[PDB]
Amino acid sequence: IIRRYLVKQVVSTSLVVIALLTLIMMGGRLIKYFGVAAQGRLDAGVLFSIIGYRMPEFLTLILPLGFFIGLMLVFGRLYVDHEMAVLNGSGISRIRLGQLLIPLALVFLVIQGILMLWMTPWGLRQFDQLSSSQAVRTGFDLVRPKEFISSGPYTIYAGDLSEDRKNLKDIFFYQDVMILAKEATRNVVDLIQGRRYEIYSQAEFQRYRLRLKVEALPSSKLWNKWNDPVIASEMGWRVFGPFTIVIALMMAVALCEVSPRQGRYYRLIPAIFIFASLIVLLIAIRTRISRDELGVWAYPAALAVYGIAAALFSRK
Amino acid sequence: QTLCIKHLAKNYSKRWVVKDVSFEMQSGQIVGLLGPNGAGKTTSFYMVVGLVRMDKGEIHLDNLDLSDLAMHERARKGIGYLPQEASIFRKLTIAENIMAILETRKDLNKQQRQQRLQELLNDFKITHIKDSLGMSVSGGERRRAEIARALAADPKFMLLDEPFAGVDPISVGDIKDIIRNLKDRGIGVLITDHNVRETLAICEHAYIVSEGAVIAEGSPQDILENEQVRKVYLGDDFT
Amino acid sequence: QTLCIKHLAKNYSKRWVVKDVSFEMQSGQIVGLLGPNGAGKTTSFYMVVGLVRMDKGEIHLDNLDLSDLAMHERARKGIGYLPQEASIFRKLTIAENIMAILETRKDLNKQQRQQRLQELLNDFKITHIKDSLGMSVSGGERRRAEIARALAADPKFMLLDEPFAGVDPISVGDIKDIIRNLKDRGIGVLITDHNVRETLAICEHAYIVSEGAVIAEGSPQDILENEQVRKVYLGDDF
Amino acid sequence: RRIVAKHVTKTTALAMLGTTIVLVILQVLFTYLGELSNLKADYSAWQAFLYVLWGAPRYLYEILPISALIGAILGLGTLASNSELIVMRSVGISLWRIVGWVIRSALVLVLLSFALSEWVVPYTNERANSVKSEVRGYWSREGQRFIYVDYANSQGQLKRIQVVDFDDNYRLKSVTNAEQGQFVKDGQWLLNHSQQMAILALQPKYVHMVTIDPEDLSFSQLVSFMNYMREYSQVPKTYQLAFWKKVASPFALITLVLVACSFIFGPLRQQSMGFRLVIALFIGLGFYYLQDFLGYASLVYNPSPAWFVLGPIVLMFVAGSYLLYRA
Ligand SMILES: CCCCCCCCCCCC(=O)O[C@@H](CCCCCCCCC)CC(=O)O[C@@H]1[C@@H](NC(=O)C[C@H](CCCCCCC)OC(=O)C[C@H](O)CCCCCCC)[C@H](OC[C@H]2O[C@H](OP(=O)(O)O)[C@H](NC(=O)C[C@@H](CCCCCCCC)OC(=O)CCCCCC)[C@@H](OC(=O)C[C@H](O)CCCCC)[C@@H]2O)O[C@H](CO[C@]2(C(=O)O)C[C@@H](O[C@]3(C(=O)O)C[C@@H](O)[C@@H](O)[C@@H]([C@H](O)CO)O3)[C@@H](O[C@]3(C(=O)O)C[C@@H](O[C@@H]4O[C@H](C(=O)O)[C@@H](O)[C@H](O)[C@H]4NC(C)=O)[C@@H](O)[C@@H]([C@H](O)CO)O3)[C@@H]([C@H](O)CO)O2)[C@H]1OP(=O)(O)O
Ligand SMILES: CCCCCCCCCCCCO[C@@H]1O[C@H](CO)[C@@H](O[C@H]2O[C@H](CO)[C@@H](O)[C@H](O)[C@H]2O)[C@H](O)[C@H]1O
Repeated sequence: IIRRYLVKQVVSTSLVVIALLTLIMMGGRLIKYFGVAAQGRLDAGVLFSIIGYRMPEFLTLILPLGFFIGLMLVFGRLYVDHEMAVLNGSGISRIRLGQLLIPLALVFLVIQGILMLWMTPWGLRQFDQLSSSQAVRTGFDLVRPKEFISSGPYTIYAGDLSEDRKNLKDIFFYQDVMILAKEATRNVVDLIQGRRYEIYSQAEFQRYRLRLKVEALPSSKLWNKWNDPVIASEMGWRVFGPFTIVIALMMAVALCEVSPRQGRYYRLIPAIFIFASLIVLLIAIRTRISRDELGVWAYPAALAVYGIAAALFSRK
Repeated sequence: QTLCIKHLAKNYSKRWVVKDVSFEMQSGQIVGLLGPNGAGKTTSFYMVVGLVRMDKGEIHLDNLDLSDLAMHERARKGIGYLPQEASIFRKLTIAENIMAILETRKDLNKQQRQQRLQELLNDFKITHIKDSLGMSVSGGERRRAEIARALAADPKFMLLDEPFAGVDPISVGDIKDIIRNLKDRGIGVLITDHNVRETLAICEHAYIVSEGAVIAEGSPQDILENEQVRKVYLGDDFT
Repeated sequence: QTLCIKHLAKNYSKRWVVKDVSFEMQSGQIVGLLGPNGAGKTTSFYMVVGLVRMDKGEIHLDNLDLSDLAMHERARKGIGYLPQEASIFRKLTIAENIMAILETRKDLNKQQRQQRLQELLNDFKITHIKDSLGMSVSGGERRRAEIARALAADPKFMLLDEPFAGVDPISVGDIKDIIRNLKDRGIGVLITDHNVRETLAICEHAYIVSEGAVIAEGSPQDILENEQVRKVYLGDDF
Repeated sequence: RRIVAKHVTKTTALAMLGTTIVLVILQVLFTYLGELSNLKADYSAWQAFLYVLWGAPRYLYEILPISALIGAILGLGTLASNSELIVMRSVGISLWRIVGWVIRSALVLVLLSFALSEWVVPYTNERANSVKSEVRGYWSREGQRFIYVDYANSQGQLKRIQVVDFDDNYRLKSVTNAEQGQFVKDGQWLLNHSQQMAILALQPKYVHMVTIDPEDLSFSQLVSFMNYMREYSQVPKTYQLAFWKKVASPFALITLVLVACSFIFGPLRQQSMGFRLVIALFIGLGFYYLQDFLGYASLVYNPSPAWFVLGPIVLMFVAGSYLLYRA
């Protein structure tokens, strides 16, 4: 009963924390994407596709962090509500609770293994294809109102622009061919009430038509080729990455002893910093192996150092 | 069985809150760890429970040392703890509250675990709320459920923290009746409380801790006729 | 001067914790607002203080309505509050603690503010700790400093929250002597406390609130001989 | 009242300054960690550290609203958990008076923000850019004239000028070109090889601001540069957004401090210090995200950026005032 009670609490609070962290981080990135779109360097109608495709990559970090924060919240609530005093007072240690939640740790490890091995590379490759499709936009796609946009041999000025990047007003186009149009709608662009000049030729018109990665590779294609440092780094990251769930379990068991007065959220920030330090160390090791300087052996070493530290802290 | 504690000591920022607290309690005894507020009775009780690690001290339970043991190991050795605050599991029902601790008993199987849970519910008259959550019960019912859950662990020494805290005088009698049951089942009961006058009414052997040291020992009558307890703790007049 | 409270009411998640609590207190009286724990005595006391706003109620202070006023406005009208917790300013000395509230007085100039601070320090025997920070004083000294600080505002009704909480039986006499000097200064004192037995020893007029309603009224002798009070609150033997 | 006011102001100011120092240290460390993956032959670890340190004043300027929010939360939580605000109310000090004391404390951070924006950030940003590493191909319009220069300097010289004139009918009038140019007075520039076809208001003080993004521009530089456009051209919406974001920064800080005070007196009353800090971090992230998103939306939507910038501030001030009214 105690095991299912703890599993229910941790699953509920970890789902809440994962949803909250997804909202926070993924919306913070979506706001940067929206700013890029407002600057004309990205389509406003495809940013949601980027959100969908980068969901596995963000969840790859949110799931261990969310599980760690949820474990901290549950254990801090147990300590604050004096439910840990009666659990300890009944012979049930905190390490006993950590061992009881081992099956949930394995479930989350399987989920994050699914994310890292399959879902994250698929999302990354879809997002890379989308970015390559969105890195070729040029011309009137990048225009901004009351500004001059230079893209290759084209200099473009627009006096006004709608909410969407269509229906331009006060258009000045430069090549040498000069085209000045009162209106223009979008590269295929239909200009309205414009004048064409060549530098000397002049042509007036009422209307005119103008016509100016290893992180994403499949795990099946990277299971072999351990000799390549980049492939070795990526596969070690995809294989030893999911064990951060288990590290988070034994770390949130270690760093959750809080008094009722301090509160449930008192020890979150230092422990979140410790977990983020572990993840930053993992990223640095990934880069180092990609540079052929550290080797795959550093991933289990990095996980084991933090695991041993957490075990020693929990058994002091 | 006896719980022998001797030479307790603890400092807070190089300030010795507890200095040489020694007291003995046996199974089937209601021993009161009393004293002036902040004089070390609470800290001594907490180190006895295991919530505050001792700086200098020796705790024994029938020639079995518990000084190095953690709180859960001491509990496995036969020591129970009842927190003053609401220690009931909020999202578990009262029957589930008792059964969660009952399922940890290695000498009880499910067939007799159910019988133990039923008789624990019937003993404390909490059967009518066996299907109700721990947050949706009254203070007295919640405390009875907590005590039943603590008894489900089968402790040899139940350490009560402020049992008469925030309780009406009408229910002080009910708490006294409960804590006299805990001594009818053999469970030695160690009580620390600010409400000393009603604590001394059930204690068989009282200890007064002043400025970190034990200054009295004996029956409540001996405490009430002491010339130092009434000089530092109980005052000149005390009914 | 009287503090009239009538028909207090308050609910928590559609659960009426307080239902028609009415009691009157005069300047110079030590009135006890007692009752079983969680029965509405604490909520009624807080509504009188102004910490929790009343859903339905009427509070008067010498034919002056205080129902719509906030906590600070009621305090300016002449109501004092002594929190049960350690409410002293941690980083301000005891003399600074009293002077901080003395400076808020509009009828006192600095020349006589200094004299008032000196006589308040001398009154409560806290002159020896006038230069010591509020976080580095004993419990009794801190409580005396808090009471002096509250008196520095010159209240007409001092509302004490659990004055006999976490106090030794020897030190209960000191608290009783203090609460009797707040009444010997003309400061009506309203006391809510779980420790009813030492509360009834000083109160001139006690009120018992059970299940959100007042069930008793009169002197502590009248309270101790009330069938309902000892049937729901005090018990058969007390 | 002075001792209560001094105590509250000092405690809150110490909280804001400590939070400011902690957040600046954390954002310097995090920025250095993020930059450590961008090292090359000419950009070593020391170069990255120098770039991060030179960008520290800009990070501080960005933190000061959130720093003030968290500092107000922490200071008023220290007072409230010690029941100092309860007795402050119980002696006759209103909630709005305590809020005014906290606002007085945050005025120091407002002045620090002004100083950083005017005199520190514009120079340290240039230093950071120099450590990591005056406009070429400058295209400008002056009324009905389009001016293109391939190279301009702050000293007042032009290379490869190309000015095209027009009328209300958008008809070619004169397309003059040049190879070199010089600046002598406003509204006239001496130049050689004046090849004028038959069928200038550029200023060298504002040349160096063309490459600088509108957000990075100081308030003095931004105001002067927008005035230069409004006198000679049409100001872009991004410059208006930057101006409205800079003029509403102290107001945003004050409103966020007021929101922190209202939360302490309201929803965050009787809560843990850790919970108060977590809620303060959440409010800071929400405010930063909301202001960034509305600044971006002001550049894509018809209404002026003033609405999108002063919307969150006014609404947060109203919410804080209402929470203070609820006591
Ligand atoms: C094992 C199990 C687990 C595994 C887990 C593994 C990991 C999982 C992974 C999952 C997936 C993932 O990753 O998910 C996240 C990551 C999650 C976090 C990490 C987790 C790790 C694990 C441990 C936990 C997404 C990500 O990673 O996104 C980065 C993005 N990063 C950030 O945004 C950082 C912070 C994350 C903070 C983490 C630390 C704190 C939490 C622990 O936010 C977020 O993540 C979003 C969200 O809110 C987070 C919420 C967290 C909540 C946590 C709650 C618990 C990045 O942003 C760029 C910069 O943005 C801001 O600064 P400014 O910009 O305004 O100056 C950022 N500051 C701010 O906002 C200020 C904000 C911070 C943010 C908001 C608050 C957060 C608070 C959190 C608590 O604080 C404040 O207000 C004060 C505080 C307020 C809050 C208080 C509570 C900068 O942050 C900082 O400094 C650090 C922060 O302060 C720390 C916070 C400290 C708080 C105390 C940022 O570095 O932009 C990147 C792309 O960017 C590019 C691109 O590549 O496409 C490149 C850009 O160029 C630069 C660069 O500028 O970086 C310069 C280049 O020279 C070069 O070096 C180049 C490159 O080096 C490559 O070389 O980088 C830029 O490019 C352009 C431009 O024009 O501008 C053209 C450039 O020109 C061309 O460039 C080419 C090139 O090089 O490409 C060259 O080839 C060409 O020749 C060149 N041609 C010419 C002509 O020049 C150049 O002109 C350039 C220039 O800069 C000028 O603009 O500009 C950009 C473009 O803008 C479009 O975006 O594009 C994104 O990556 P992706 O998209 O790939 O995802
Ligand atoms: C053990 C080593 C020391 C550990 C120290 C303690 C660490 C505590 C948590 C540190 C978290 C900072 O997290 C760091 O955030 C930065 C924000 O600039 C992220 O950086 C992000 O923005 C930069 C800016 O260009 C991008 O280039 C990068 O691709 C992106 O990830 C880093 O990827 C991440 O490592």
